[PDB]
Amino acid sequence: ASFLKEAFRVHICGICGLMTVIAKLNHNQFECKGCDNKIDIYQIHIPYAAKLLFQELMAMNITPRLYTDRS
Amino acid sequence: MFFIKDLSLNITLHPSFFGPRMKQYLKTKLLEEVEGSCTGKFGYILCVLDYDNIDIQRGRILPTDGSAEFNVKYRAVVFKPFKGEVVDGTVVSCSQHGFEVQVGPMKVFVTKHLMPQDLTFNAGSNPPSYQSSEDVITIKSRIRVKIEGCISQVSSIHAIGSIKEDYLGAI
Amino acid sequence: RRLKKVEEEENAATLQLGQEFQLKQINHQGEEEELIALNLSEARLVIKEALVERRRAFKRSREKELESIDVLLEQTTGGNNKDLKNTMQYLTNFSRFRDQETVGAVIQLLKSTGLHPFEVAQLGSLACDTADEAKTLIPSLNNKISDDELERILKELSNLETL
Amino acid sequence: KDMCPICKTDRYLSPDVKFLVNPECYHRICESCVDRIFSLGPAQCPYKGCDKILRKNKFKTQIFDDVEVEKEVDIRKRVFNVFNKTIDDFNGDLVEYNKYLEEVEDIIYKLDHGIDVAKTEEKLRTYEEL
Amino acid sequence: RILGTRALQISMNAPVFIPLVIRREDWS
Ligand SMILES: [Zn+2]
Ligand SMILES: [Zn+2]
Ligand SMILES: [Zn+2]
Repeated sequence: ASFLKEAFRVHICGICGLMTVIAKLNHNQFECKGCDNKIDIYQIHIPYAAKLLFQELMAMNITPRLYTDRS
Repeated sequence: MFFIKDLSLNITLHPSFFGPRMKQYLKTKLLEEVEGSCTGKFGYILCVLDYDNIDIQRGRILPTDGSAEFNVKYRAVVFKPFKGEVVDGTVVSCSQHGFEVQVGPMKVFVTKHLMPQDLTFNAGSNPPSYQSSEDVITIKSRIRVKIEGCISQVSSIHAIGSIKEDYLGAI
Repeated sequence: RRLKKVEEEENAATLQLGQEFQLKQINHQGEEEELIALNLSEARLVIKEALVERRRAFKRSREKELESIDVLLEQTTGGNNKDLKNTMQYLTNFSRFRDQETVGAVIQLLKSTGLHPFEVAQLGSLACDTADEAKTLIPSLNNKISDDELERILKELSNLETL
Repeated sequence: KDMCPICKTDRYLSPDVKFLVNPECYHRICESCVDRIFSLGPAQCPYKGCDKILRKNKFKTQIFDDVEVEKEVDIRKRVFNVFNKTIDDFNGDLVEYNKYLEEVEDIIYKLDHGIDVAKTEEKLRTYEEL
Repeated sequence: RILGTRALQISMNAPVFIPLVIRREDWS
C-alpha cells in the first residue's frame, strides 16, 4: 500500500476536528479561536484535494471533524 | 510551583541508531529534548528522575520515514506557574513599561499599571530603577510577585505580575 | 461526544490547578496517587539527588553551593540546559532549609494540618511571620486553618530555619 | 436604601446583590464593587468624604441592622480581647470588679465617640503587652 | 513491507548486521 500512498499539512484542533487552527509558525504559536485552546493541536498530512473536500463540506454546514483518536 | 509529574513522550529515532546501544541513544534524546524544554500543558520540565528506570515500549517503524517511534514514560520535576500564586525572584531587566522578575526558569512581567502609584520610573540613574520614598527597585533586587495571569503556548509560557496588594514588593 | 465545555480558569486562589494537576493522578503503573507538590527546599534536594545519581552512572560506566551545583550541572547534563542552570541557581538563593533533616522536619510539621498539597508547599516556600501574611499571600488558607494553629506552625517553621 | 451607593445597583434588577461592610469606616458596598476595586490591592474607600485605605480581606457581612451598634460591638470585642477579667480575679471583691467594669465601659465609650483617641489607644497598647 | 522497510533504513545510513517484528500478536 506504500506505492498507493506515494500532499498538504494542516493543523486540526483537538477538541474540534475542524482545520481552523491559526498557526503562527514563525512564532511557534497555535490557536483555535472558539475553542480557546493552544496546547491540543495536531498536524495531519492530507491531500490538498481532501482539504478542499472538507472545506467544501464546511461551506454546506457540514462539520467533518478529523480526529486522531478512536473512541 | 514545583511538582513531580508522570509524563509520556513520543521519541523518533533515525535509522542510523539501530544498534545494540539503541536504548542509550533514546535516553540521550530524552535528556536533550525534554530537559530544559517548555510545554504549556505541563510547564517547564527541569529534571528527569529515575534515569535508569525509564520504561520504553516497543518501537514502531514509520512507513515512509524509516524512523522508529518510541513511547517513553518517565518521571520528571516540572514547574507550572498559576495565577494568584505568590513567588519570589530577582529583577533581571527594567524599562519604562515595567521590570521583569526571574522566577526559576520563568520571567514575570510587572506592568506599570499593576505596580503601586508611589513607585516612579527614573532612567537618569544608571541603571534605571523604580523609586519609592520607602524602597527602590533595580536589577539584582529581590521582589515578591503575584502572578496575575498566565498564557501557556504549546512551547512557551509567559506571565504577568503585580505588587499592588499588601505584603508584596521588595523583600 | 466531546466538544467545547465551560472550563474553570486555572487559579491558585481557588485551588483550581487545571486538568492535569488534579488531586489524584493515575501514575504510569496505573495506581492512584495524590499530587506531589514540592517547596523550594524539597525540590532542590530532589533535583540535587537526581543529578548526583546521573553523574554516578556516567562516571562508573552558601556561595560555595552555587559554584558546586553549576559545575555538576555542566558535567552531568547535556546541552540546552540554560533553564535548569537558572532553576538550581534560583533554588539555592531562595531556600530556607539547606539540610535534609530540616526538610524532613518541615514535611512532618505541616503534614499534620492535612491541607491541600499546593497549600503546604506554599507555606514552606514563603517566609511568613504573621498569620495575616500567610492568609493574604495564600487566599486558599482563608477559613481552612485557624489562626492559632497557623501562628504556631509559622513560629515553629522559623524555629527550624537554618542559615 | 437597598442599592449600592457607588454603582446604584438596585436589588430589583439584581436579586443576587449582597452588600458588605469594612470595620475601618463601615460603609455599605456590594460584592461586585468590592471585587472590581480591591481585587488588585488596597485602595481608598470609594465614598465621597472617606479617604481611609482598606483591604478586601477585611470585608465582612454586617450583623446588626444598626451601623452604630455594629461599630460599638466591634469596639467592645476589640477591648474585651485585652481587658478580660472575672470576679474570681479580684477574689470576690464585687466593689473592685464593678469599678473595673465601669473603667472598661468608659474605655469603650471614649473609643467609640473619640473623646480622647490618642490617650485611650496608648492605654490599650500599654495594657495589651502587660 | 519488511523488505522495503529495511531498504529505506539501509539507505538512511543504518548499520547492517533484520531486527524487526511484524505486529500482525507480535512475531519476529
Ligand atoms: Zn477547535
Ligand atoms: Zn456597587
Ligand atoms: Zn469609607
